[PDB]
Amino acid sequence: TDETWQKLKEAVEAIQNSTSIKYNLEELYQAVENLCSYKISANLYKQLRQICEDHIKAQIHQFREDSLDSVLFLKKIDRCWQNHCRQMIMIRSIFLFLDRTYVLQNSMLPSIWDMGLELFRAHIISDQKVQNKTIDGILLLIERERNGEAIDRSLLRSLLSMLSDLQIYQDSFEQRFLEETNRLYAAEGQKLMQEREVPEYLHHVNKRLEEEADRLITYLDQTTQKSLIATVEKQLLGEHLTAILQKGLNNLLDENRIQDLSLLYQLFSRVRGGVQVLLQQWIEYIKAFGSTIVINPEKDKTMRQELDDFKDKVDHIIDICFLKNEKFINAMKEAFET
Amino acid sequence: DETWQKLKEAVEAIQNSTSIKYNLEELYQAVENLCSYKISANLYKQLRQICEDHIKAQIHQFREDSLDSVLFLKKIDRCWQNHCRQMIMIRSIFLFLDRTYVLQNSMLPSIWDMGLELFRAHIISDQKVQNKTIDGILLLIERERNGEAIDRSLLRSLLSMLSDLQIYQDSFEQRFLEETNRLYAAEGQKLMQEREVPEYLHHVNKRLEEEADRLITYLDQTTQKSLIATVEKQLLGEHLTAILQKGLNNLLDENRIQDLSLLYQLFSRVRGGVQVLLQQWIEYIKAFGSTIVINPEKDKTMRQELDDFKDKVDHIIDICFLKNEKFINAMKEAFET
Amino acid sequence: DETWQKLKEAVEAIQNSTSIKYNLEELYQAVENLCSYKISANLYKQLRQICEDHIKAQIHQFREDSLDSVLFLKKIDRCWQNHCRQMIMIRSIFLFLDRTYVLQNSMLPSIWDMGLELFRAHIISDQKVQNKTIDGILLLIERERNGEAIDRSLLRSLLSMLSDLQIYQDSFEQRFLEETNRLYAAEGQKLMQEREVPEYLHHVNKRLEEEADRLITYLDQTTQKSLIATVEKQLLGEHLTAILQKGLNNLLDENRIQDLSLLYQLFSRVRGGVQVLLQQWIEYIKAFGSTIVINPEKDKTMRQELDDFKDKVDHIIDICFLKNEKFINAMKEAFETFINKRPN
Amino acid sequence: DETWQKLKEAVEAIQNSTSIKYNLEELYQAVENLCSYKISANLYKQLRQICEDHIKAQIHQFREDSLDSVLFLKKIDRCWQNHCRQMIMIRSIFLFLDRTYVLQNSMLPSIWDMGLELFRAHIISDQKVQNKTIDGILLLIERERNGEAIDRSLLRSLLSMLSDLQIYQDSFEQRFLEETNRLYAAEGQKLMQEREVPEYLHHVNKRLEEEADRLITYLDQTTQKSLIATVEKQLLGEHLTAILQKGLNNLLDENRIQDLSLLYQLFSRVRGGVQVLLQQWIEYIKAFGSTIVINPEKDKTMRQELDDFKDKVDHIIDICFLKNEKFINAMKEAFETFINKRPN
Amino acid sequence: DRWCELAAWTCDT
Amino acid sequence: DPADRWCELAAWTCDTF
Amino acid sequence: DPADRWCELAAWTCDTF
Amino acid sequence: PADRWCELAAWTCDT
Ligand SMILES: *CC(=O)Nc1ccc(NC(=O)C*)cc1
Ligand SMILES: *CC(=O)Nc1ccc(NC(=O)C*)cc1
Ligand SMILES: *CC(=O)Nc1ccc(NC(=O)C*)cc1
Ligand SMILES: *CC(=O)Nc1ccc(NC(=O)C*)cc1
Repeated sequence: TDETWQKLKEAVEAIQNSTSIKYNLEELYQAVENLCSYKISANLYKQLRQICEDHIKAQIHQFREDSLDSVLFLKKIDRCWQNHCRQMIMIRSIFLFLDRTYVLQNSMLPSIWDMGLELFRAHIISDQKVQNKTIDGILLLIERERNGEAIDRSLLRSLLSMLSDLQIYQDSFEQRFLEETNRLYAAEGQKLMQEREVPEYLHHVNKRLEEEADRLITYLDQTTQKSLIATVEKQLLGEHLTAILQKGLNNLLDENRIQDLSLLYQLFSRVRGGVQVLLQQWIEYIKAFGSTIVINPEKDKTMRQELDDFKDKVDHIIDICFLKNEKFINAMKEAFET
Repeated sequence: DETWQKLKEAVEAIQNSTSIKYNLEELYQAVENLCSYKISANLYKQLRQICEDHIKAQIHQFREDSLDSVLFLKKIDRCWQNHCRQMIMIRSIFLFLDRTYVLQNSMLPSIWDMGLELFRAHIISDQKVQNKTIDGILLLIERERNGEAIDRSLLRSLLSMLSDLQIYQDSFEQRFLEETNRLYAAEGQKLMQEREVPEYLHHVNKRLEEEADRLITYLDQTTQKSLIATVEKQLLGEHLTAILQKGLNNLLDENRIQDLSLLYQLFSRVRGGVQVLLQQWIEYIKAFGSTIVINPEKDKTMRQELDDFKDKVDHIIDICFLKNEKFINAMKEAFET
Repeated sequence: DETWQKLKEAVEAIQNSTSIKYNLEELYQAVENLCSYKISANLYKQLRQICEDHIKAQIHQFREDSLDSVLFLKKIDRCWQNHCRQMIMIRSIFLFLDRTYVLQNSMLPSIWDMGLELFRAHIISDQKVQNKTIDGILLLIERERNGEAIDRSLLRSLLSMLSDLQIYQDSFEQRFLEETNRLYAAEGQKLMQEREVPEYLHHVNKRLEEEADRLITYLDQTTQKSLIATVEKQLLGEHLTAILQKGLNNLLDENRIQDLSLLYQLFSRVRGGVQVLLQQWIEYIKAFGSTIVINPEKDKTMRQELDDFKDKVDHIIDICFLKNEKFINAMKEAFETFINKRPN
Repeated sequence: DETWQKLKEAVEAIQNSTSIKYNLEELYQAVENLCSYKISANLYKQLRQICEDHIKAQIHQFREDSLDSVLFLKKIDRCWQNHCRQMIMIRSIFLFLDRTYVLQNSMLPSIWDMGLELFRAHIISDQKVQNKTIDGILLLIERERNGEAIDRSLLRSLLSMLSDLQIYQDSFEQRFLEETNRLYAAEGQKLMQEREVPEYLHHVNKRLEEEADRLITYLDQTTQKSLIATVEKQLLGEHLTAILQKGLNNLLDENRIQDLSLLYQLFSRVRGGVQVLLQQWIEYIKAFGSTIVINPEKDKTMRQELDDFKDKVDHIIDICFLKNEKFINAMKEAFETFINKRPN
Repeated sequence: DRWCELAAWTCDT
Repeated sequence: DPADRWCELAAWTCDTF
Repeated sequence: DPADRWCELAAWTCDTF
Repeated sequence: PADRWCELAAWTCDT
């Protein structure tokens, strides 16, 4: 015993400190095979677990530096992670006989890689103060980006990917991310719904949905797709559908703003109750415009054509903006027979 | 509202397994219209209500008290099969609703998941029902391990139900492994006294194959590693040294190739099994050699007797131990001392 | 034989959208016995036949070989919406059958999958039908990229169908990637001539966000990698050298922080992008050195000019390039080797 | 280029199992710099080639395919474990490369997958190498089914490789099911004559448990349905009626409850099994009725003999057939139909 | 007097 | 003799079922 | 004149780096 | 009896 294990113990420590492995690899692979085939005191797995636990427990101190820049802190977490993975991958190569035997022998012990993930989770990211300053920084970069500032997307992707590999993406990040996304776009909805007209507002909503779709593609996990887009759709559209029509639909129809009307249909198509709520106000607009042209004619042309000019105007809008939608044609016929 | 009243009867007919007194296209129209002239988040809530109404009425049958366990499980199974069939048909009629919420990204569950939640909430969530369900499922597994015949299809369906309801691990798997552990722990110690090593090894192999059958047939695939590990631990791991110290000498002194091959196959399944066997292999060869040079036999020359053993022993490495080098090397190093 | 005729009519009612003239308990009982007194292979193949007959009959409706593409696509969608609805209810009635075959470990597909194979073979597999479907699907996407409004809900429903039929990759994805490549290759080349680097960068960012929106909305996720890489290649990768040599000097000399930040953000997306920027970053500093040994802007005392330059560049590294050390070391190495090639 | 020469020597050290004559931090810098100045492409292509060179050099040891099969299989296994061991370490040194290409939406395979393709292309794809490998794997499975002891660990490692190389289904699985079919088809026919119904049923159950064990131990889980379906078909489905007419009556007349319980369990696995049994259960009861009205039977009274039969048969339904209602109704219908055959 | 021409157009259309 | 057995079977079949 | 600039550059390069 | 410890060592060298 002892002697042989010191070979591997020194090789592991060289890997951990990024120094030199002072043996030819065949000697180290042989060492692993010997300790597994003649069990003495043994259990080489428990000893390897120990020297991995010691080294990783020593990595906690760098994240306790008081008043350290958030981005710099995130970069230390990432570097710590990239080093841990690289070291664990190499240890796994040397000890391939061990965990392939424990799988061949149907062991209940975690693989060497998972054992490293468990230790990394336990002693680094599990630390409440460490995880909190980690998540705060990740959310703060997303907030900076939504506010127009440039951030390292690769850094975000690497850290969030880490949280997924450690199986805490949902617990640690996704919950708080949606909560902050919810509060942010809720406020942005109320604020820009007052400051900007509907045409400038609709363009902005479409711009955010593409941006949030971009953050999903770029650095977020794919399972966040459903909850994130629904959140943005709710806070920028669902909470304001009725308010948007009462503020802009009349002006958009009276001055025949086809492009803005096409976009209104596309954005309202994204939300439940949206195309329907528009259809209600489409009816109210026809009854209002029509029932006032039989009361007050814009005495330029006769009444038959001014009514024929109106149907042409509206048919062009159904054809292009509302995508040949029958339900809008039927609603128009019903209104005319009023 | 006259339109919605059409479906209320259609759903109730499906729930009571009676007649749908409308043409199906008429119902397909009802769902399509009610979603487009109001908000659809108003038709989904009504369907949950009448689904909640019906399923809450199914809880009373499981209160009968002093009711046979197998009959209780079969009453659970029927209730489950009825729920699925009803919900699957209900989903067909309301497909336009089910996909409208999927097309736009709604957070509301699909109709199928909505039904699963109600079945979990009002049937299985009741602790007394769940406890009598899990007790019965485990009792069937215990009955089978004791040799009696049970309805595996019933077992497969109920565990599949627990998986669809996503409570397989929390409610069943842990208690199942614990009962597997206690049963085979006791069985290991008991048959280790009552039976010889050849009959004990044959029995252990029979159990490992049986548990592989139960795994394929009615247990979930994610239980595979822990189950096999538990059986391997309690029937082999806790007895490796004890099996060899009781039977290995007898196996070799009689040249029992078939039982020796099985010994190598079974010990290969456990940590340290080949190693502990290899250790006693050394002790057996050192012992046999030193008892023939201290007390010799009388047939022919002793160097030749020192060759029949080599023939006998090389043969066992060749067939029983599968040409395993470690056994050839260990035989030499034993002789050099 | 009277039992099977009950189910044959019930299925036919489901297919023709009429009325089921029996109470369901009678129908569910019918299924259990036909598995409980005869062989079940009998009943699976009989239901397979009456499903195949009905579905083989649905192909004729698609033979008007001249009609609007969108209407053709809406017709495929409704035929699909009807097939699923019919098969799901048929699956509900025959549920004892479908779970029994799991118990009996049959290799025969589930009732739902069996319907999918029939639907694929007799409808969507049809060369003319499939070609007109994919052509329209692609034509819908082509229109959206050109600025026109289209029905995304329709596109999602048809593509989701192609995924369920496990023909999304063979039929659509490759040709889709081919049309996306060909389209943005031309768009990249043309706007590279027609617009300046600042407006060109803004446009590329808008397309990358648009394609991310199309991906989330109606495309399948397994297209994420190939699509985004394709757009990144054709709007950025094939033009890295051209973008820098056309606008970088103008961007650095005019200290246009925002366009430089976007230039750094977009180049980060492409293999070799930050590196190609880094090389031209170096050449800009060597150029600066070689004109300050010849032409000092005689307004300040040279030490200030070298210090005005360094701060300007320090600021650009800090904000536009995200404090990237590799750009600070490269600037140091550039100044410290330029001085070495000084006259003796 | 001097930087790359360090990594080239480190890789060669990993490939030849010698010594890495550099400290690892030095090697990580080489990777990080070559990805940041010389474009990462070039470094990926250079690493790929020296990996291809080494592995392409490994084919020559397999050039004597007359060697003992297990020794050849063990030679394949060592070659594979060495390939994995080496490729995992190369992956560690070049981790920055593998994480850059994932961050950048690359279409290039990972370093690990790149090793898999090269290993398949130059080693396992070789028709002579693949044929000797697959033949031996099947031959070990054939030996085990015949009772011989084999290295299951070797078998599991070899099959896991074929799955990792994604050639398990095409190259191994179909031939495996075909040999399983031929073996158990013959075994069904042969043992059905050589052993009585009680001994045959025990044997069929013994095989199903063994085959379930082989699945757990070394076969891939995707083989489960077709493998068991094959064993169920060739040992039970093709023999249902022959088992019953040869043994069912004797099993019932002798009240062999255990063999009856097993018969029901085994028949439950097969399409039509409970069915054919239920039909012969009827014939057995109709038979019983027809011999108790023929024989004056003077041991007990007919009501006594008719009441013992009902207890015996109820018990068999209760335990062997698991309280199955369909069997109680069939017994009622049989006695009530039999009494209507009564002479006038 | 315009509630006449409108209903005429509504029937024609 | 057999006529009696058929009669007993009919009784038993009614009493039992 | 240019000889002075090279000297000023060498100083600045050392002061700055 | 001591003629066998010698025979063993010879066999051990030869084997
Ligand atoms: C004064 C007036 O409104 N007359 C009138 C109007 C409309 C119609 N429309 C139809 O008959 C369809 C008739 C008379
Ligand atoms: C002679 C004869 O037919 N006897 C007889 C006895 C009993 C019954 N019981 C019922 O039918 C229920 C029938 C016939
Ligand atoms: C004229 C001349 O060569 N001057 C000069 C000034 C400063 C330095 N500084 C360093 O070398 C650090 C060198 C040369
Ligand atoms: C009694 C004695 O000295 N025996 C003896 C045995 C063997 C050997 N040499 C070898 O076995 C190689 C010497 C002496």
